Amino acid sequence: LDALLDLAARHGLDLDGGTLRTEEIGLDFRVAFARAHDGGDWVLRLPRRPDVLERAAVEGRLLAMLAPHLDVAVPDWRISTSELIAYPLLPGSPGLTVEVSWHVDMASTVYARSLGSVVAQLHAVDAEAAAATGIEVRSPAQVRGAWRQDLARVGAEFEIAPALRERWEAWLADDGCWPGHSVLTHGELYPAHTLVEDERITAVLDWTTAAVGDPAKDLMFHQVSAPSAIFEVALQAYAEGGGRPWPGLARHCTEMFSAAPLGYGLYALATGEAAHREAAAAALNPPEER
Ligand SMILES: [Cl-]
Repeated sequence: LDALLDLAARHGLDLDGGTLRTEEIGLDFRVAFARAHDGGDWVLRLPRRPDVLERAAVEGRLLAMLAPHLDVAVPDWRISTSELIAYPLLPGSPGLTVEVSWHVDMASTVYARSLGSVVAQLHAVDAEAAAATGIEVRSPAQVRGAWRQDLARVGAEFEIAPALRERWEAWLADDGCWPGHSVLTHGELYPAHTLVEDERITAVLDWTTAAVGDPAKDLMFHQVSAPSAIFEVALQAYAEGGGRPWPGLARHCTEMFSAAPLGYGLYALATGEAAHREAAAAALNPPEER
């Protein structure tokens, strides 16, 4: 426990012991919240394994370019080592906690107007400069072919219900759903990474999943959660800020969300734990309703 403060002190950040709090449940990083002697709030990301350092390396280079381009705050890494990532605690409360406690209702026009503005600014940023950070880059042809390749990989290792496959086969063949341009995307945009103050976004956490690809990636969860008119509030703010949404985008987000079992299937293959393919096989092949 006190080794954390020696670890923090070794990197020139003397924190108060009594104010230190742990958030141990995290997979990649064990997260700690602290107050310094100066009064500043600090977030400690302690890498659990060496595997997490590569995406943390790409993230730091992506955050260094990103801060000037967004109105909302983004983690300002001031310490990035093999032992600790430390940035000042960003303002705002999360829109989501995990039991399951929400802090912003998805039917809020204020949050929808905020999301569409943040996403539009993120997507407006030059992709070639974003690519130099080392993130994944996929053209509009490659984002669509990726799902084609993902379906083949999962369908080769898991039995898949025809009701689900046929829906995704129909989703992959419908030209109207698919984007014609690629942008810089957050990759996992949902309220748990959206810090809010009076239902307005003030900072965006966690950019490990950032990549150049489908613009609908960062709008999907809102499309799936919010009422139809509320999602067009976000789309209106998205368009007025430079976003270029296509008519079949809302359907595309719903179809993409129904393909989450494909994501669980790819995860269980890289992970290998039998419980993680227990749930993937159950998602890709649901039993009979009784
Ligand atoms: Cl180092």
